Amino acid sequence: NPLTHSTPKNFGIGQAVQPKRNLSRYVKWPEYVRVQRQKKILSIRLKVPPTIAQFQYTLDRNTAAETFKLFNKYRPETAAEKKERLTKEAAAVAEGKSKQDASPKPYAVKYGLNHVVALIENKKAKLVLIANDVDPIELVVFLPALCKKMGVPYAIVKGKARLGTLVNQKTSAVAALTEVRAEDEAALAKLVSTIDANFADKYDEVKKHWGGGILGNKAQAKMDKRAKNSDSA
Amino acid sequence: KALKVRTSATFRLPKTLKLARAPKYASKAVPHYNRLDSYKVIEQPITSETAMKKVEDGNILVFQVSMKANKYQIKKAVKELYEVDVLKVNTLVRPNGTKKAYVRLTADYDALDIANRIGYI
Amino acid sequence: YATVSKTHKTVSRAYGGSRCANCVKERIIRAFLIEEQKIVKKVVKEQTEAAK
Amino acid sequence: GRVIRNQRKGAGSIFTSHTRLRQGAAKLRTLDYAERHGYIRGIVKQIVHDSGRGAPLAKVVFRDPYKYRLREEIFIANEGVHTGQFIYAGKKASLNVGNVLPLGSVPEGTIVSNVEEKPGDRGALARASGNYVIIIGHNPDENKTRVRLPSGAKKVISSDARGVIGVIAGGGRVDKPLLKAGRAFHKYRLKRNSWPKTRGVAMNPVDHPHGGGNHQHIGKASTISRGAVSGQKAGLIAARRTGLLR
Amino acid sequence: GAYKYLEELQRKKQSDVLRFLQRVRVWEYRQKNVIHRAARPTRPDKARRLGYKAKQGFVIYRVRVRR
RNA sequence: GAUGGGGAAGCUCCGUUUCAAAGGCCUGAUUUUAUGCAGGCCACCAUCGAAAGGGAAUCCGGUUAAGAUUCCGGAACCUGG
RNA sequence: UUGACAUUGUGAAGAGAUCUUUACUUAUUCAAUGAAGCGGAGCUGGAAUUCAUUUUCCACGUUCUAGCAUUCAAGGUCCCAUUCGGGGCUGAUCCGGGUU
Repeated sequence: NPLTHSTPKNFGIGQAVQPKRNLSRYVKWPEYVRVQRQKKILSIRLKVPPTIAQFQYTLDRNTAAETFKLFNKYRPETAAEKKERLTKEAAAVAEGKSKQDASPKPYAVKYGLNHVVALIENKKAKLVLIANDVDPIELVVFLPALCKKMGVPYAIVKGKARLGTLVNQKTSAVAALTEVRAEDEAALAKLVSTIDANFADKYDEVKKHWGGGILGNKAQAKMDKRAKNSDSA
Repeated sequence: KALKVRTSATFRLPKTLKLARAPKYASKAVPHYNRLDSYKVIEQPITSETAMKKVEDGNILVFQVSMKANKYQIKKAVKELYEVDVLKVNTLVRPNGTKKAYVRLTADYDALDIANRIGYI
Repeated sequence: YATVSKTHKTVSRAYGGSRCANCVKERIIRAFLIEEQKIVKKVVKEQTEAAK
Repeated sequence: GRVIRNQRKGAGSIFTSHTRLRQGAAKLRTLDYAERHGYIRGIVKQIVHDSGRGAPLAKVVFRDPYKYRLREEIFIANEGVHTGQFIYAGKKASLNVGNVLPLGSVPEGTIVSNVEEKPGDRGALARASGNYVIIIGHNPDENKTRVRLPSGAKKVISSDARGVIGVIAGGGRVDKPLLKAGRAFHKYRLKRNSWPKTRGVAMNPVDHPHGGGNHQHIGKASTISRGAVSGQKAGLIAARRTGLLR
Repeated sequence: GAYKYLEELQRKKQSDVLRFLQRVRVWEYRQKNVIHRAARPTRPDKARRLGYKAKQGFVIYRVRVRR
């Protein structure tokens, strides 16, 4: 207390070598980082046509959680289950003379983007989820147009990873239900009614809009102070 | 949620584990036997009048030693073959393309005594 | 110099084997009388607050 | 024909600069926070002679802001500086000889040297000895500044462009007759291989456009079009007038 | 199948959507090296009718030649 | 003069720290065992290029048909451990 | 050295029955640095002169001197289980991560 002294260090330029601060904003990133950050900035600055930007309207977290808990019931067989039931029918079918229909009718989510697209065309899809993902965007951009054309409900949900876990893949890019059990028959239509509203019923009016055109916020702040302070002196 | 704190603007490779080799097969499968050994280091003595005049005087053995041998391998294979102890080794490459060695045994020995033990004197 | 005792390479002042002892005499004068007048400057910045 | 002597300087073999004794590239300090929001003080350690140049250099030693050390830089020394001088650098610095300020910070009629074309090029204009630019006016909106280049041209630059106050040392240099071919030999050994110059008149039709003939004479006009092409250009190039002034 | 739709979309290269993608992509590549590794085809059905399969040992590279 | 990159049908050219995720240290943390995990660091970032430039340290006497500041005898010195 | 087409997107003014200005930024181009202090809002005074109350910009730790400035920072405060010391907040305003 008597012996301890109070230094204070004076950062007033001109003196006191600066302290260590957080430079996280200023660092020079790798050139792969800096590409994928400006590949986002450049899709925001440009004017994105109406058939893009119909993505980025995506099912919000509430109906999202409600949506998967329906599909989560219907997940396809795993490898082991298939491995397991390939023993049963072997022992079941050959012995008891049965026709190898001995197993129940499976009800599972349909996946793959060549299969689902062919389901929609024969109108066998009761719902469809779509990932705002798929960097090769052209794969997925006509689906809202077929669904709305063929009178199939559809949705756009964030991520192909979550769409991938219920199919047991890494990534998926689509999902569908062509069949549903009577316990979930009523729980199905409560999702559709909320899903038809925000996607397939807004489809026509969304095709007017052009997204993007958002200025970065050092440009936005200089625009405003020119656009505001023109008027008010 | 929040981000890191970097006190310096430089981003360098994160140091990631390096993994030692675990070869499936081996390389040459037979380790090569000792290439330069006791007997291949010193092939012959040197019998010329000038050579033999040091042996019988200055207690110095004079050998024709292989080209690949250095003063460490020589001092070691004189001790091993001929049993002696060595003060000093001096070497020169003769201008026929071979190397001569002047090996000076310690005062505990007489090179003349060992010189005639292997059959030259 | 790697072979030599340290008394050959040094003198026993501060800044021994480096500055010429009249360059140490100054930078003591200059370190004392600059941070002397520098205290008188910081009271005037307390007075210039209350004086105005 | 042959390839002439001025076409032969481009490939730059024996024509490069003689760089050995040069103290370094004389520049101003990198433009940073401390200098554009305030000032930072160095002191000039020694003002010294640079080879190949006509003007002395000064070495001022700053203190690095973000790391403990000293950093010393090479300024072309303005006339009147002296070792032991404090040299202040930054927006809020003061108007005195040797202090480097932005040009917007100085009144019109101020004499500065080693001024920058664009902010942060570490100096361009008026670096030769005795030269200076004058600040003749400002343009506080869409910020510019009106300065008079040492030739007499009037250029308009940014107002964030720094420049150092005063005249560059080494004035009066060309007042002294050179007097002999030896002293011009010791001049260009430290610069480059330009010297001596054989008159293109005195060489053959291969060596030059002016060569040949049973008398020494050019034979066609010595003024050449700006739209001439490689190797045609020798003599007075694209001149608007010619001949002794009156 | 889904590849008869992608086929026709890439035959309209001045359509307002693809001339957006062409503009965002060409900026991507010009930052990358002149020859670099493509983790995945940009035209899955264009490569596929040329003999590409999706399996280990079919590799895609992206190459930029002066014009 | 490689590397990274950039041209070039190509042989190869540019450039030499350049639009680069370019590297291994000082020991504290261990007394299960040696080195995990630790804070801090330092950003100079190939190599080549001189028997006349820079540079760690050796002298006298004797000796051979022909070698010696090298061999002999004696008296020193430097460097790494 | 010029014109046209392509790179090449966003839209306003003014003349001519297409041109000249001029805006936007993200492409494209240039420049700097061991990609550190950008843009926006703030608090303190205060030039300011108040026609309701702030309308607005400037500010905002260093100038007799060839001294000195580095160890998560001393101080201040509070935690953890006191054990020697360690972890927080501030000292050093906050937000957007567009390196300028």
